Amino acid sequence: TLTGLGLTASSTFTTAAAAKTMIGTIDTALQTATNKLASLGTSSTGLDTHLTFVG
Amino acid sequence: NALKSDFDSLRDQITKAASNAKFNGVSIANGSTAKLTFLANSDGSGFTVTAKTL
Repeated sequence: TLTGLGLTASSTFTTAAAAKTMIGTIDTALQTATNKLASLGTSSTGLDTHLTFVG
Repeated sequence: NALKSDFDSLRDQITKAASNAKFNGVSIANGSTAKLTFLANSDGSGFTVTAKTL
């Protein structure tokens, strides 16, 4: 969600300086989202390996 | 007096030319700003162009 990515429902920019700051904010949001999805993918591979072992 | 009148009319045409030097509302030569900053990289670092008032 937006709060899980470090943003808010009201996040925006009203000036060129605020947009220059928002560049780094969105950079952090994309980085944390890709780290979260990477952990979910590793968890899915771990579930698949455990399913093979259980069989 | 004729030479002086021509001189003053050319002086006013300079103001017309300098005031119309705009591209979609922004100008680097009409004196309205001291510099323009264009993007240089994806982090938002700038490529400054110093204004040259005309």
